[PDB]
Amino acid sequence: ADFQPSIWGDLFLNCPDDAETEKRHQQLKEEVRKMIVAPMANSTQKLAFIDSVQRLGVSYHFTKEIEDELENIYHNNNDAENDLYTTSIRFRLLREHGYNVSCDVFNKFKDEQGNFKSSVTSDVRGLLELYQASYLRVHGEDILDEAISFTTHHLSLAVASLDHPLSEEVSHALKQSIRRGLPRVEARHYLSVYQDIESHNKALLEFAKIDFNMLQFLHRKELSEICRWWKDLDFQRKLPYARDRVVEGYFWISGVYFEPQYSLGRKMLTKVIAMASIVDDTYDSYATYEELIPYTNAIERWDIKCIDEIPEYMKPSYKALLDVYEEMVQLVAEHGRQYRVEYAKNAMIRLAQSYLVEAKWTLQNYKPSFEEFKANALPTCGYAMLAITSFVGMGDIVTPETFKWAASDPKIIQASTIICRFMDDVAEHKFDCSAIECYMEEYGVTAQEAYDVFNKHVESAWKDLNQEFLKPTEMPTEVLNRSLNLARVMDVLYREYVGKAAKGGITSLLIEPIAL
Repeated sequence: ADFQPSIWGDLFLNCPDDAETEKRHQQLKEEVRKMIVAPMANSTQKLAFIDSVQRLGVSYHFTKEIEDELENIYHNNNDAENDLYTTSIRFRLLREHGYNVSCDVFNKFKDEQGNFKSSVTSDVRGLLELYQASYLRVHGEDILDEAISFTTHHLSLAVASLDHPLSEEVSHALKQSIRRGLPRVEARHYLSVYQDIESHNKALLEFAKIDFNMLQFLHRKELSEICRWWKDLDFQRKLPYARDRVVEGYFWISGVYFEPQYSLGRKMLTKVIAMASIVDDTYDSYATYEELIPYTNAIERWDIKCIDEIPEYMKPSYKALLDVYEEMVQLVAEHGRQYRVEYAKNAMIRLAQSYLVEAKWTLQNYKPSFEEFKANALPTCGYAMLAITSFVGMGDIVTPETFKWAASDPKIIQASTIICRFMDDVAEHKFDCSAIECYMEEYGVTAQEAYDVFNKHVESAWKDLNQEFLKPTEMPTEVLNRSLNLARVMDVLYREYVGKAAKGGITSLLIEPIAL
C-alpha cells in the first residue's frame, strides 16, 4: 500500500569511479606471506601475528601458510607453561582451525579451591585472550563456561583505568567477540586500532588498507549490477506492498562471503535474498489466505505456466522469481554445475510452504499448541535456503555430495537455524504469533524467564557450531564457513529501518574508502 523505497536512493546504482598502488599491493602480499612462514621471536609472537593477519581481513591470501604454522604450534608445545595470554590465544586460533585442544590447558590457572587465581585478575591482556577463547568452547567444558562470566566481570571493571588502544580493544570485545563477528565488519574496525598499537607491523597494515579498498571496489561493481537488475524489475510501481531491501540483502550476502573468488556467488545469492524478501512481503501483505494458497501452489509446481494460475498482482514476483533461478542455471552451466540449482530451488519452495502456515495462523488468529508451533517455527528462518544457495556459486570444493548432506539437514545448518530463529524471537518480543509469548503461556513464566531459556539455546547452538569445526568434519571448511557466517550475521545484525548496525556496516564497507 506504500511500496519501497531504499533509504540509499540511487547512491549505489552507477558503476564506481592507480597502477602504482596495485604493484605495491602485489609486492606487499608476498612480503606478508614471507613473514608468516619466517620465524618470529617466539610462538606467542607468531600466534599474535597470525591473529592480526586474520583480524585485518587478509588471511584469505595466506590459507596454507597460516595452516602450516598452526600445525607446527599444535604438535610442538610446552603447556607447562605458557602465559594465560599465550595459552588462550593458542587455544582460540587452533580450535578455530579445528585442532582438538583440551580445555584442560586452563586448569593450571585455578587454585586448589577451584577458583581462578588472584594473579589472573591483574592480567588484563590475559583476561582479554581468555574472554575471546571462551567463545570457542563446546559442550562439557565448564571451565570456559566459568571463564566467560569471570572475564566479562573483571574486564568491565578494568576499562576505566586502561590506556589506548588496549582500552578500546576491551570495550569492543565486550560488545562483540571475534568468533561471532563478521570478518569484514571486524576487519574495518581492527584496521583503526591496529595503527595505534606501537609495534604493529607497518607492511601488514598498508597491505590490509589497500586490500580493503580493492575489495570495496569489487563489491561496489557487483552491487551496481544488482541495483540495475532490481531497477528494471520496477517493483516500485508494480508492487505497492513490497519493501526495497536490496542493499541490506547484499550486505547480508557479503557476510556469507566477501572474498573475490565468491563474486558470482554474491551476485546470485543477492538476487535470491531480494526475491525471497519480496515473496515474504507478499505473505505479510493484505493478501488473503485464499490468494496465498494458489501462490504457494504455483511456487511448489515452479513453471512459467503457473503464472496464469495466480492473482494478477502476484504475477510480477512469480515471473521475477523464476527468472532468477533460470539465470543461475545459465551462469553456472559453463562448468556443468546446473545440478546445484535444483537444490536451491527446493529450499526456496520449503520456505514458501512455511510462510503459508505462518500466514494462516495470523490471518485466522489460530493459537497453536506448543509442539504445533514448535514443529513449524524453524523452517521460516531461511538459513538453510541461504547456505544451500551459497554453495551454488562456489568452486569444485562443492560437490553433488555437499548438496545431499545439506538437504539431509546437517548439524551445522541446524545450529545456525536455532541461532537465527531464537535470536529473532527474543528480539521481536523485547525490542502476531510470538514464540516468546507462546513459551510464557506453555510453561507459565515471564518474558525475562523466556528470554533466559531462549538465549541459553542460542549459546548451546553456538557450542554445536564450534563442535562442527573440530576434526574430523562432515564437510570441507569453506562449506562449513557459510553456516558460521550466517550465524555471525545474526549476532551482528539481530540483537537490539534499517538498523544502526546495517546502516553502519553498509557505510563502512561500501561507502567510505580508507585513506592511504
